[PDB]
Amino acid sequence: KGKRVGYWLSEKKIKKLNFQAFAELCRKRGMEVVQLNLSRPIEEQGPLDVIIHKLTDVILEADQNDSQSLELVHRFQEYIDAHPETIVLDPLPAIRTLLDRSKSYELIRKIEAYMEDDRICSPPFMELTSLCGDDTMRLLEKNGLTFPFICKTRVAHGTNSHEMAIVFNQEGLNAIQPPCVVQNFINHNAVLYKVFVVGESYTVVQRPSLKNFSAGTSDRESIFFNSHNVSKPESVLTELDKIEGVFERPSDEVIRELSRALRQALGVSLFGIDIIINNQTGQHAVIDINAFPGYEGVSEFFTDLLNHIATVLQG
Repeated sequence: KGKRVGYWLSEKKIKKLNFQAFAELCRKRGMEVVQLNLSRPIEEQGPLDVIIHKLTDVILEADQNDSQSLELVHRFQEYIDAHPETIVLDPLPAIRTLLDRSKSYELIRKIEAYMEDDRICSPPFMELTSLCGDDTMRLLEKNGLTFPFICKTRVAHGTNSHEMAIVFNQEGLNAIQPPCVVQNFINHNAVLYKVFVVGESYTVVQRPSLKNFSAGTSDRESIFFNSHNVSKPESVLTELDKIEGVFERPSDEVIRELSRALRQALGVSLFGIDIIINNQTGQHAVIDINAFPGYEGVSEFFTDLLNHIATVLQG
């Protein structure tokens, strides 16, 4: 009781999360919950014990030299600075890394090489700004990529944030849309583990996923898909032909500690990780990472989130 929560979320995000029902829940626990108007001064709307937000679009527009958004981001960052006792779910530098796939994957790569756990090794990736003619694949190869590989948007947010294409041969290269991030497709017996993290708690949801494909080049057209759509509990795309190689459940110890290093490196708390078991190596691989996802499905979300807010206020 008497705790004030300020939030800022787009109409669309509010709707996906059923966030107003969540706000009212908080109110019944004695909290005050206010929708922050970032165009007015934030003191006037204070004091604030917690701010929960997803300011991604504003962050993107500010980088694009948008006057409005630049001002919004400044006033918000300034208020945060002036009030280090306000808990921000989640810090602005965390959003900025997670919105950009070449940054987030580089983070994962450094975290893995930090963790010194042989149980975890994610696929090679690169930022491919442009095709370099007939020799494009020699560029990918220089960077440890070959067919089949999976090009994704650099920005992990927006309309086409999860629109993707898997490419199997030279003739299929016309499917790439640069600039983009390319990442080797790793066979994993068509099972994805979606990990939804809400602070210290996490839920591992097993989901469908793309099937196994032969190594190197295949004589087959590039496949356009949406990663969110494919992996709904929800194609011939996701029907495993046969089990090959390593086919095991993921380790809760690897998932915990991955979650923890992420939260520590970034001060992030609301995010999801997509994990597969590489069927060659048996290692866990992070194939994507999403700031503040829809938590679509997900059992006990409101509880976990209320628990998380109470926990950080406890610190």
